[PDB]
Amino acid sequence: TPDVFISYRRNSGSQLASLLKVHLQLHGFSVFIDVEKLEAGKFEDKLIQSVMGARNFVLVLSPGALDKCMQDHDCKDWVHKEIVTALSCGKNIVPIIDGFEWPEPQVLPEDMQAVLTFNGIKWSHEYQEATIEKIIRFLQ
Ligand SMILES: O=P(O)(O)OP(=O)(O)OC[C@H]1OC[C@@H](F)[C@@H]1O
Repeated sequence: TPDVFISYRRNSGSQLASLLKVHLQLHGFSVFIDVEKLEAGKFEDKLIQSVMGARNFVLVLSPGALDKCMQDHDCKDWVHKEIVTALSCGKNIVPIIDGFEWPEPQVLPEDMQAVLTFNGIKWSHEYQEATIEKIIRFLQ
């Protein structure tokens, strides 16, 4: 199954998520993005399975991308769910920062606050090849 799971906010990070997918595939990685690889069945089970199956968890932090995670203590938000799974499973989490403002940890549910402790990569529109090279160095 895929080596890289891409988690993104549909309403703001869809273009960067798709750009990451193309580049990572060109460099030889098997990539999961929902619009390509989520197929038939109950998507709750399929999505959690796909996170568990991938060593690497690439989190697209577009502007406001964790907003809907805030006060989502019932864990109904799908980026929240994906992040908790990646954290629980001890995945290699690689945040990609694209205009994202770092929130204070206490605005996030406790089960995902650890996501802010991972070294992130700043997406550079002027130096995209270099950004991709760094992402590939971070992947396992
Ligand atoms: O399901 P929604 O609300 O349409 O989608 P979101 O933009 O809120 O989050 C989608 C992310 O969750 C799982 C992962 F595949 C996808 O990148």
